[PDB]
Amino acid sequence: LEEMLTNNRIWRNRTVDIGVVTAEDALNYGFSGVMLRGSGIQWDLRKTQPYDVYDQVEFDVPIGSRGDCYDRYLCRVEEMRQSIRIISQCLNKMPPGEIKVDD
Amino acid sequence: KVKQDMPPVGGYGPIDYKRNLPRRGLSGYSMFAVGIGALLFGYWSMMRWNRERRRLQIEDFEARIALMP
Repeated sequence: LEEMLTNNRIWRNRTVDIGVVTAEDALNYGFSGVMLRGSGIQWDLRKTQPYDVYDQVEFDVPIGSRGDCYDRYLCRVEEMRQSIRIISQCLNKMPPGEIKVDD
Repeated sequence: KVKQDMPPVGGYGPIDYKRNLPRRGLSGYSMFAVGIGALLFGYWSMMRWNRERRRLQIEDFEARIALMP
């Protein structure tokens, strides 16, 4: 897919500067997601407030400095790749404990 | 008995996440060099063929003018 796109003059030149966002503006409008990712303002819930063993596994989140809606695309991509990392390590770490709680 | 939960002998072998998009080496300016080269061939050959066609032109007009009387 990354050869299917990403240096395509068409897709790029259609989405480059369209719909940018200022970081603080995104904060006031409350955007949470690939928005904040691709536009500055480095933040994640996965990293900051781990809600389960998802804390342990290693991986790294992308960002972008152009806030350009192209950055957000590429950030989604790289999150797919990192998702592959997390899936891998998860397959390596799986304990054979049990399914449901015992209560 | 024993337990049938999944995990096998560790690691499942390695896995490759990272991005790879390599290999195009034909591109220096030299792409221009081969294209412009192709032009430089076209004008050569086409030059020749147009000269020949002029030669034929004169020959045909010679047919007509010899006919005229």
